[PDB]
Amino acid sequence: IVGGYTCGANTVPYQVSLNSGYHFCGGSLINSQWVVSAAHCYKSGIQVRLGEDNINVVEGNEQFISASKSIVHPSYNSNTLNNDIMLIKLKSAASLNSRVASISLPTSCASAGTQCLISGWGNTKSSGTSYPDVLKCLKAPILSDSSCKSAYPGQITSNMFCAGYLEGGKDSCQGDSGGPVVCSGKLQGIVSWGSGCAQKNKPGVYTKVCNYVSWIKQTIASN
Ligand SMILES: N=C(N)c1ccc(/C=N/OCC(=O)O)cc1
Ligand SMILES: [Ca+2]
Repeated sequence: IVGGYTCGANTVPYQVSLNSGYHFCGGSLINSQWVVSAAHCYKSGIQVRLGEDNINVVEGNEQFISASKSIVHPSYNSNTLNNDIMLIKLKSAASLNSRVASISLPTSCASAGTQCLISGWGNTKSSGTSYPDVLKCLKAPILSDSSCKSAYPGQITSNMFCAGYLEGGKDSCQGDSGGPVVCSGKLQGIVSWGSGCAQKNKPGVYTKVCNYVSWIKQTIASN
């Protein structure tokens, strides 16, 4: 997260870190045994880390649970990043409490102008590299589809939306991939892509979760 703020320990209780020996992506806990992340985050050997603040220090509220299975969206295209969504099942159910909590799926899509909270342990610089150890937060509005399409001609599908600031300086970034965009207590987006980070006229692009609610529910119900 570039140009954001320190969230505060366990203030984003649905935020997970995906760990394969090191943090490589964020995700969102949607019930006691399932996480939503980005398909581009796919790999084998995932351990889901819940209740994290400092990802380099055991602080006392963590739950570390290995994934039993990952399910990449059947229509995910890694070239275009269309359908950039994946579900990860935990080998055992997380213990839910105020610091480890699921986030609701949307009942309807959110509109341009809606303020959302985007979070992750990704790069905090728009040029060069600095990875924070504690969770970073950004409040950002959803942008109009017209401004999103104008920023990225030929690249925005119906399964994507832009959020952030066309002036630049405030954005998600590498390492935030797969993490949440939450608006009015609903998971509306997944950190997916963007040209660099926090660049002028290159806002963040997010997977449009409201399009996937049926797939998520039916997948969970049978797996
Ligand atoms: N909002 C952005 N500008 C943005 C967000 C996410 C990315 C993801 N890159 O993938 C590499 C990784 O995280 O492992 C790029 C740009
Ligand atoms: Ca920790």
